This record gives sequence, structure tokens and C-alpha cells, in this order.
Amino acid sequence: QVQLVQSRAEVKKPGASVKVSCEASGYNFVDHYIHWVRQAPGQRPQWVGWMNPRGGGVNYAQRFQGRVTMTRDTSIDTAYMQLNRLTSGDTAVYYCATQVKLDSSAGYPFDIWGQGTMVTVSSASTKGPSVFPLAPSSKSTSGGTAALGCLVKDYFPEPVTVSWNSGALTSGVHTFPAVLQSSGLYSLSSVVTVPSSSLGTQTYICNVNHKPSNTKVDKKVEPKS
Amino acid sequence: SALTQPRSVSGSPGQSVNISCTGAYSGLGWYQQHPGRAPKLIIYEVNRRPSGVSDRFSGSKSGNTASLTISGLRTEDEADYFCSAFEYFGEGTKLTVLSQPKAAPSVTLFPPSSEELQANKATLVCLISDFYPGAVTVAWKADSSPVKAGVETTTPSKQSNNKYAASSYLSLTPEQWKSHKSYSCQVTHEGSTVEKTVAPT
Ligand SMILES: *[C@@H]1O[C@H](CO)[C@@H](O[C@@H]2O[C@H](CO)[C@@H](O)[C@H](O)[C@H]2NC(C)=O)[C@H](O)[C@H]1NC(C)=O
Repeated sequence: QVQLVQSRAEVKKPGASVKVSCEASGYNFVDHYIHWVRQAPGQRPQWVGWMNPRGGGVNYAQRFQGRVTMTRDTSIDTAYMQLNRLTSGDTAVYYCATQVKLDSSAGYPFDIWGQGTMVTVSSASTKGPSVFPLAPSSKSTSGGTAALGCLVKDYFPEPVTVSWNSGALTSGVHTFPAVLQSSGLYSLSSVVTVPSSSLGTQTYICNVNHKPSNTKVDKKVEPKS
Repeated sequence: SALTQPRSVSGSPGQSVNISCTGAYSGLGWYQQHPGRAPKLIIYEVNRRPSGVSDRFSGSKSGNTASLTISGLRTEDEADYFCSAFEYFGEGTKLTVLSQPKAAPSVTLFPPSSEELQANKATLVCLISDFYPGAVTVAWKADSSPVKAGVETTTPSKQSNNKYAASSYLSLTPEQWKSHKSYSCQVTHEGSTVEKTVAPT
């Protein structure tokens, strides 16, 4: 089976370098150019360059010259791509690709693709979140249901688990996917919908656990003044 | 080599949709891509399928504009589609296969908490849920004037009930929060707007 298999994802500090590997199998490695294509999240693929594994020759896109390095080890059929002095603009999934099973004259386009190597370049360091209540109000309340929640703000990295009253409250809980601020840290909200008449008789705690920073926080969400 | 293709196309199950791509040497490559996966070449040399690619995908080209046609639309087809010419790629076309009734978003807006304000920060939290298709635009208003700074909006994501959810965060300083009598979160979905507003206490 003709395939390319790449190395695991990497989280790098600005200014570091990353070396992504790409092992080919099921065909003759030295016979086909290895192409590297990167794709920033939600953007268009960006061709980085190709490497001729027969003689090691390379051609890089202009905006990477002097910064990218493409090498190969023909004895184990793996190509490498090293990108230096990383910035946040280099955050992307990095693919190796090649043309093998095609009846083509060009060597473009590519029918074999690696699974991708996510490279995230961030200055964020591991940090537990600050939890803030989101209080029920008359603007939340509708038809006897009140919406309350908590704002899990500024943590890194993913994930956090949110639960309510130690998971005793599960019905009506909606935990939203987190946003990544330009700060580099994440924030998410969890909202739970409860009977408004239950308010004041019932106590609602949101439990936040951040295993990476290893914090655990409990915080209550009761009606304001 | 600047290849341009429409931003989005839509269709229902079982019908046909096509995606054009204008630019020099266009149509020499057509890629389909599902989230978290490598691009899958489906068409090459304008009209040829590689082995393993379905009959339902077809290619053609008229003048400067190659067209990718997908017949018998399945929900499997919902994906991003890229044309390519040698090293260069088009910007991409998201294809939305309409698999469920149109559902308007429900919106919830929380003001900054008192504890966040005592820490000299203010976040407004606009929660958008239960909408289909997965596409909203969020605008913020300070009283009546648009606000563009301090806004972070998530891409839509699928809930357990197959509808979509998104959220938007407006970061203010306490003084800006207190110097206006209201802030609004306006969520536009399929050309129809839903607004929610909050006020300093
Ligand atoms: C792509 O699909 C569109 C339809 O969405 C085609 O436009 C239709 O073309 C046929 C043939 O001329 C007509 O019967 C329809 O009335 C057209 N509708 C519209 C709105 O134009 C278009 O021709 C297709 N293009 C290609 C290259 O297949």
C-alpha cells in the first residue's frame, strides 16, 4: 500500500525550530519528489517546497528560502523538513505529499498525502484558569427557565472539564468549545438551564478541573443583588 | 498564479452542485478535504479520476474556468474543495449539504461578573446555540455604534443534537463597560438577525 506517515504534533516556542519527518512505504522512495504543503487553520494550502530524494536536491518557495531545510535518509525511506526561527505565522498543519499512482505528465497534483503534522507556535505557558460566575438574571429567565453558567477564562493548554454540583446536575448543561485569544490562552463558557423558581432554594456550583496545570476550582453561581 | 473560486456552495441530498475555479491552468487539480484530514485528490487533468475516487465526482472546463460537478449529493460530500495549478491553490470552497431543517440560533448574553470587574477586567459572553446551517456572523454594539476591538469569535461546532453552536467574547476594560448604557450582541444567520443586549448594573 502506497502511503506516507508523519511524526507527531509539536508545540514550539517562538524562535525555536521544528523537524517534521515523513516515512514512505509501498513504493520506491528515490523515484518521486517529496512535496511539503502547510495549511494554517481555515486557510488555503501553502506549498513549501519539494525534495528530490535521489540526489537530495531541493527547491523552496521564495518566502521560506534560508529558513527551511529539506533532507532525506534513503536507507529508511523517510524525508525531513526543518523550519527555523518559528513565529505564530508558521502555526499550521504540515503535510508531506507526492505523486505515485497517477497517469500524469507533470508531477503535480499529489495523490499521496501524509496525515499531517500540527505545528503550534505559541508563547503561552501552562496556566490554570480563572473561573467567573455568570449570574442568572431577568434577561436570562424565560418561561420559568433561568440560564446561569461560569466563564472559564485564560487557561493553557486544552482541555478543561466543567461539571455542575460535582456532576449531580447534568440535564440542561451546555459546555461550549473554547476560544483561543491572540493572548495565546483559551477561554470557554458552560451554561446550565434550571427552573427559575428553583433559584434561591437551590445552590449551583460549577466545578472546573484543569489537569495540565493541575488546578481544581469550585465557584458558585447565585443570583446577584 | 491566482486561482479564484467561490467561498461557499450549498445543496440538498441527491441533487447536483458544481464549483467553478477561474485562473490560469485551473482544473489541473481538484482536492476534497474533510476536517482534520489530508486533502484527497479527486480530479486531475481537468476531467480524470484517480483509482478509488467515486463515479459521482466529475470535472470539466470552459475557457478560463474549470468546474467540479458533484452529482447525487450525499452528506459525505460536505467538505472543503480546493482547485490547484502546480504549486498554487485556490482559496477553497466550503460545500454545505443541507441535511436538516433550517434552524435559527438562540442567543444568550452575559454581562461581566462583579468578581471579574473587581479584578479590573470585563468580559461579555455571547453564547449562540441550536442553529443550522453552521454559519453565523457576530457583530457587537456599544450603545448604537459598532465595536470591532476586543472581539474573539469561535468557529461553529456541532452539538450532540446535530445542530451547531458558537460563542463570542468581547473584552473591555471596566471603564468602557461603565461608560455606555448598553452593549448588544447581534447574530446574523441566513440573512436574519437576532440581537441581545445587556446593561451595567
Ligand atoms: C453548474 O450548475 C449550474 C446550476 O446550479 C448550471 O446552471 C444551469 O445550467 C443548465 C444548463 O444550461 C440550465 O438548465 C439551468 O437553468 C442553469 N441554471 C442557472 C441558475 O444557471 C451551470 O451551467 C453548471 N455549470 C457547469 C459547468 O456544469
